[PDB]
Amino acid sequence: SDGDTAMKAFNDTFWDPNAKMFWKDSKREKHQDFWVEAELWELVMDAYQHTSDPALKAELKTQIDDVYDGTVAKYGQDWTNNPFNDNIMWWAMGSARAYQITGNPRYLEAARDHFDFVYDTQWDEEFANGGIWWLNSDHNTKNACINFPAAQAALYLYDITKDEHYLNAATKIFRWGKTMLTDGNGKVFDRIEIEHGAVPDATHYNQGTYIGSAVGLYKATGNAVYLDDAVKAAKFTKNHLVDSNGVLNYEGPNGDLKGGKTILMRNLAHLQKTLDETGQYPEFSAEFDEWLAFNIEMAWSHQNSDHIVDGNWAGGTYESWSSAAAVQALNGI
Ligand SMILES: *[C@]1(OC[C@H]2O[C@@H](O)[C@@H](O)[C@@H](O)[C@@H]2O)O[C@H](CO[C@H]2O[C@H](CO[C@H]3O[C@H](CO[C@H]4O[C@H](CO)[C@@H](O)[C@H](O)[C@@H]4O)[C@@H](O)[C@H](O)[C@@H]3O)[C@@H](O)[C@H](O)[C@@H]2O)[C@@H](O)[C@H](O)[C@@H]1O
Repeated sequence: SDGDTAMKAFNDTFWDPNAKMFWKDSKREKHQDFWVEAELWELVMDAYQHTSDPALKAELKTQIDDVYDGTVAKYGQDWTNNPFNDNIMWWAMGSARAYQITGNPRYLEAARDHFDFVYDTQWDEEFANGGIWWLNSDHNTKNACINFPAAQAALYLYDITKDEHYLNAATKIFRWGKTMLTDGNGKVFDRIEIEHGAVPDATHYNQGTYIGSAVGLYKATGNAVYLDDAVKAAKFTKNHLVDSNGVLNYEGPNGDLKGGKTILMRNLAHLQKTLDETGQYPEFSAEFDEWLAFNIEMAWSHQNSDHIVDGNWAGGTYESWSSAAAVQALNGI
């Protein structure tokens, strides 16, 4: 019941049923940012997939549609006017998942049209020998936060359509990103800036989307190297993006990063499921499971009386992005 309790509390605190959007914080003065709203959309989907309560499941399934509808009312159906390719791709990825859950073809169309806009027009072979640009306005940097989500979105589209076009895209994007945006041992770099080079700053959400795309490529291709890729990035996270007690770091004050544990936990759950199914990396699997469970318990021990957990997991206004990670964590496998 913990996942159910956490999701219900999150909705009670942050869901606006009038605007069909999440509030940015408990003051209820501003709705959540566009890109983060896609991530909260995926949280609703994860809760939907996790719960065993048929009543809550039906409510969450409806909410999947309402989140899309509330966003389209404010931002339109065509997001290609947004200069941030990642903003577009986070929504394309969400849309692909919403299709999988609802079977509603509008989500497949949203996913495919937006993925195609970004991949077909924003991939470049010249700078850095490959990669998708962060922006469709100015072309100055190629970033983990667009490239690995794009590989994930391609993998969802492959699974849905069976069109090898999308597997080929995922393979190509990931190969480039592994080569140019990692150290080869699981540290994912933030971006490569033209006239500068790589910026080797690691963050939770970029570890996460790298891990998720690697797991998805493992499953689609049968090539064990991808599982090894995922494990190295999980190990790096567990050892190097934690405090002295092994609790995942707080990445504030940056507003985009503060909630990044949400994306990380979503993707660590994918790795956990694949390790459990396959029996591969059994020693690491045991250590990883124990460490995940520890993080989750520590986070939830800081819940307030309304069952909301601030995103500083080691320690009056609660924010929906920062608070989402603890909810995500209870709505995994
Ligand atoms: C996309 O959203 C764009 C914009 O949309 C607006 O509507 C609104 O929602 C805004 O809030 C959105 O920004 O772009 C997001 C931002 O991407 C850029 O910025 C992030 C964060 O950059 C910072 O952090 C990195 C990483 O390292 C730093 O933090 C770590 C961890 O704490 C430290 O260890 C390290 O020392 C360092 O301090 C850093 O490299 C940057 O210089 C900067 O300090 C980057 O991660 C991106 O690559 C972009 O530069 C993005 O988060 C989303 O994808 C969103 O869709």
